[PDB]
Amino acid sequence: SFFTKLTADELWKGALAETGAGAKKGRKKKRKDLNRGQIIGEGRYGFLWPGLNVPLMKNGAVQTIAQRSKEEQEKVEADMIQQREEWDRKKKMKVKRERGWSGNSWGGISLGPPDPGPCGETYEDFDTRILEVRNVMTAKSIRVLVAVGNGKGAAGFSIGKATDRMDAFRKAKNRAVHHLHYIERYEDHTIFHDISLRFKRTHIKMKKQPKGYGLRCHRAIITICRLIGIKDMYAKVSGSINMLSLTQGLFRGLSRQETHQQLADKKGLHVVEIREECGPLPIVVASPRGPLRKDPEPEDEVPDVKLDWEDVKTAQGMKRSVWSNLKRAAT
Amino acid sequence: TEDFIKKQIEEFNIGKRHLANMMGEDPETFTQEDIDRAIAYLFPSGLFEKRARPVMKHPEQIFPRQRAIQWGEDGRPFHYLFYTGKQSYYSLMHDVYGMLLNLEKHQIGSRWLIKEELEEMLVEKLSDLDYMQFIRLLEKLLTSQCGAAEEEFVQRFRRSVKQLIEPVQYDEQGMAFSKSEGKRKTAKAEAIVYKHGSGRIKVNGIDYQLYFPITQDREQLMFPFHFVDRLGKHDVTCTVSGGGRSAQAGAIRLAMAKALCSFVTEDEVEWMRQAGLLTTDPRVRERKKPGQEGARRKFTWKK
Amino acid sequence: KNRAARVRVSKGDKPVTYEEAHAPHYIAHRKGWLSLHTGNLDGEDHAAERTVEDVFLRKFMWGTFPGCLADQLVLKRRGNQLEICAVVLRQLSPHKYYFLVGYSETLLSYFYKCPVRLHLQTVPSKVVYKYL
Amino acid sequence: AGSRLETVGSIFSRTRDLVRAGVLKEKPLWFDVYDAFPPLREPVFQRPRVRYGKAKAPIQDIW
RNA sequence: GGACCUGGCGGUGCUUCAAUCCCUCUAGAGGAGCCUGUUCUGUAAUCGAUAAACCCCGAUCAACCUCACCACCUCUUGCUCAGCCUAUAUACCGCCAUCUUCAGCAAACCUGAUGAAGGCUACAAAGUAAGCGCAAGUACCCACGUAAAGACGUUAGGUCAAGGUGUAGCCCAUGAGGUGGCAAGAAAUGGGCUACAUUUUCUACCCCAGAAAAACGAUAGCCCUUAUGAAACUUAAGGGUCGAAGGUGGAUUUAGCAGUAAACUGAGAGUAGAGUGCUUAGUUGAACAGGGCCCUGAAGCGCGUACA
Ligand SMILES: [Mg+2]
Repeated sequence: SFFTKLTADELWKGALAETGAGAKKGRKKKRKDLNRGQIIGEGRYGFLWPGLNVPLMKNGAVQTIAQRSKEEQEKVEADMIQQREEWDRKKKMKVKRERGWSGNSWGGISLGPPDPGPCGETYEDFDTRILEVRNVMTAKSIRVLVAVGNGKGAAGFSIGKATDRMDAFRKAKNRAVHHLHYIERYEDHTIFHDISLRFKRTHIKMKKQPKGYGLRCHRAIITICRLIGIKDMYAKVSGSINMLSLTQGLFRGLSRQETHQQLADKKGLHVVEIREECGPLPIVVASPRGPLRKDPEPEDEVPDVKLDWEDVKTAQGMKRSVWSNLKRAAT
Repeated sequence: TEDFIKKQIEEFNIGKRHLANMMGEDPETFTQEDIDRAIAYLFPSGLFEKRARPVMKHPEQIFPRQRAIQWGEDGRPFHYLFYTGKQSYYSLMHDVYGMLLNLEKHQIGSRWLIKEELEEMLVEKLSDLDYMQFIRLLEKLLTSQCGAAEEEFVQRFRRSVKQLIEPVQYDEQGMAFSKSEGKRKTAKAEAIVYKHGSGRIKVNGIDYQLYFPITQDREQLMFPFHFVDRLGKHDVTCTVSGGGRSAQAGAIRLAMAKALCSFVTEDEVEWMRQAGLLTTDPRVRERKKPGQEGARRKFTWKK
Repeated sequence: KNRAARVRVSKGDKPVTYEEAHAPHYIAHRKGWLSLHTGNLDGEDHAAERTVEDVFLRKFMWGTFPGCLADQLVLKRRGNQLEICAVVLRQLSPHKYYFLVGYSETLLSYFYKCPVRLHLQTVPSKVVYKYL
Repeated sequence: AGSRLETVGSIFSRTRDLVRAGVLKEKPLWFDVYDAFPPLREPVFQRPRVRYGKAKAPIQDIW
């Protein structure tokens, strides 16, 4: 009966059955829009109605009512079937994820640029990388740690909480963009000096490195360094490796690091650099803004720096870790 | 924005001129009320809600002020207390504080406007504690020997909290009388009470005792005249229709009391009104509700 | 819980129109009738035929203008005429619009034995009255 | 877009660093005035610490 | 293994509470009969509903039809570009119930040295919150009350037999058509009507009277007739007949805060006809409203259990 038929929207609602007692607590079907490829005025009889499914005129002459030949209608049906199957195949086929740290992990996955700000603020220049995803009693939600960075020193990190993973990501990145640090970089490729820090119970030891050395760091640190714009550095993480603690300590140390210009101004002396690749040539990297000291400055015969036993062991060669220096993909 | 509002003002003026032309009314003297009448006629709508019906008003009345952005083109807020978030409320508080300081240096009729009234006045959203603070400050302003210059301001927040004497008509013979009416339940009664009479009370052309065979109804009829001690001083003609016997008695009693008001002094009228003779009864039968036997009788609770 | 002619709340991403946003009880208070005829009036007849005509016309138009009607269809029965007023998207070509209008006019008129007019008002998109 | 890390550096330091980064499209209104007339102490955040040992408050009494 | 955070649980007491938990006011159910629904038995022979939230419920209603049941018989592209009242409500849409006689649900934003987590102080100390709901607004006769509304979730709640539909299966039959038929009662139970009377019975009348008074008391049973209809033991109505049980009722227990209860009388839905059912209009029209918390449930004061 004609009067019993229902609209496609209601039919699809009933078929999909998204809302239901089972769906309430998780105790698949695809909404194929059957009206996508349909053209108004097309019927199985292949009637060319002028002005609806065919041009109104022809060579300046009004077209009349016509019917496609049997073979022509068959060809039209075959072409429609071909288009339908091509669309279905293209829908079925999937593009592989841009795998993160692991196949089944969210770590390292890029979330794209942060959402634009209201007052004409854009952030297309900022890349966003996930670092951690966790589940969290409800009468369960998702927590996320993400980082954002412009690749030119301005980077930040944030946490997000949401019942939905996508909402958590959106919150985390939109909040990170408002918590940017500015990590000063030496020659725009590496930190200014070795940094040894302890946050909570996570020790981070970062070493400056020459160009091309690459990033040899904990994968999270690699992600953060890529976001910041650091191309070469070494980093050893010890103690508890809680991801949030690691991120917070890394950012703390990087922000607190000291520039050559700042050191030169503080100590009232030229900062001179010596390179093996340049032999004895002294390179004045930074000079004080104020008057330069005539005082030759103390010649500390023996330093009191708190050396790292692991660093000394590596230097003396007693370190024989089979894992150290294992060849690894470009970082 | 302000330019948008000005454009709407111009458009509304042009529409007003269109309407005046359409109705043939002088646009110069064409008023808001005339616009109202014409639009009502031209767009007949049967919605119960006065808001859901069409409207063509001035943009001022039409649009919500939406707090007017509060910052001009430059971006500087207009109100110095703007950053509070309740600029008008706090402006009023500051003004009342100043008036209290000035008064301190120098030295059953109404109530306060309700919190919603104050919120509408200030076009601002307040809280209960905000209303309490404002009202207490106002009360202190009262108690501080508020003079006329201050009482005038206060009365801007105050809210104020008699039976009609019908004309004494005359018959062809010149005999004075007063006519009144009253309805009870489904009964209606029109009573004519004569200034002078021997207590005769004819109902539907019938003597009262005959028409009302129940001494209770007779007592109802007697109640007003007994209350004012005017029994036997008035002749009454009461035409009643509809409803049951008690409803008819009540309607006739109400009509007789109202008619007698015109003949009894104002103090007597006030006394009757206090007693309840002159107050129309709001008690009416409550309609049966579906799924329950009576207006409140829930069907026997099954188990 | 009343499931009848209501749009359940969602995360706020579900746009809805005036009709879909108003529930039945508000009928005759905030929203009027989508069909205006004299059948159901007191002492009149042919309420059933008016209802059948309304249902048939609504289904006919919905199937004729797939993904084109941006609002429900308002039917008016003045005298014996019929007026179908529609809000349609500006997505289908004007030539197709006019042809469909004329065809439906003529066919419905011949079918029900009464003049019929279709009046389309076009919009860039379905008028969102709120989001749910 | 200004960094909301009030515990890291000063307002001037953070704004200057972000501008240098280019993340800040243009210097805020007060930056030039601050640069021209910096306060005697940079408003860096610092957590107060309670003296424990023999260290004493250097505030001398008046006599 | 250590230190922490949250949810759950008591057979957890004190204090507040609730037509409103118990008492308190009125009227009733259970005791008798009848109408009616359900369960068990029976039947060749009806599906669903099933503690509150089934039980004159789907049904605004079954003599055939209705009808989906049984028995028998018959048809094969079948009214339908077939069909299926056959399973699956533990797939759903559609429509609802329950708390709800609630007020909270909430997206989106903004401290714990950025851990699980938290977000209160008005002489205010980090919360703002769109939107939904209550509210507000609207109908009725007010500004009252009743209606209406009543969000998110709760019971895999119901409904595949309103209809649509995922899924399952039948296609010489799980589909379609015609004729005939139970619709009963050991026994229990739910609801309703009528009574047991003297504030009654009965007439007149619609409230100023005269009789009845062990008679009161069946709408049941029997016979006859009438209305409907093709068909009346089937339904309803009218007359006669008979005058039965019973003498205010056990476990116990329902409803009501005022034009309410209670009583009475009309009208409407649906059918050819069919209810003591339902809906609805009106008339007369009151009593208590104050105590407490063992019992129920809701809180705060909180206590102690303990697993996720
Ligand atoms: Mg894998």
